Amino acid sequence: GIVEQCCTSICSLYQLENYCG
Amino acid sequence: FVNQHLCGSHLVEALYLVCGERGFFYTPK
Repeated sequence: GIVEQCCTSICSLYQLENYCG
Repeated sequence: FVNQHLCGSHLVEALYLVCGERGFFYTPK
């Protein structure tokens, strides 16, 4: 999930946009 | 500003700024 990709590891714009509506 | 560790409310703030009018879903699981 997003916490594993963006909080416990370094986030990216690609990963954030995966969660946009 | 997105290429760092983003936790808690800082992650939700990043989604808000990046996604804009598209909205987003936050699922910490």
